[PDB]
Amino acid sequence: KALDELRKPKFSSKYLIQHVSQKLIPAVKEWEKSYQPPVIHLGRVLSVGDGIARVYGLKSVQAGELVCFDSGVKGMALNLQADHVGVVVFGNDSVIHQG
Amino acid sequence: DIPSLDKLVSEIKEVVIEEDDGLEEDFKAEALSSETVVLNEEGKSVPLPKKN
Repeated sequence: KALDELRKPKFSSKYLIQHVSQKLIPAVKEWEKSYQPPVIHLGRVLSVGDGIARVYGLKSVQAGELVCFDSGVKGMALNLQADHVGVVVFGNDSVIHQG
Repeated sequence: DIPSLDKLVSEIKEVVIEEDDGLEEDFKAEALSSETVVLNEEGKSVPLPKKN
């Protein structure tokens, strides 16, 4: 009776698994050896395609800020969202991967 | 009242044309290096690491 309200869930944050995986891999006793995803001034690409890269993290990025990928191609933080950063790429997006 | 053409040339004022335009005046010219300077996790300005 009391579990009828939980039989299908409701949540925002389409990248739900990325926030859980930043909270469960430190619960492993072996991966507390600074096995930390950098999220303050760094970020990981979630999606990339047709000149738009969605980037997890980058919690200290400014709106309109020129960011740089590890490939060397630079981008611009255009959409600062609640759980990711939308980046328009200033080059060819074929050298950007997920992660 | 109209003098001439040749003495009309002698009553113009020549303006000094300056070679070496000198746009380095009041310019500070910060040193932009080759490698792309980025921010690491502690916030310091570091170059890009050698991985892609």
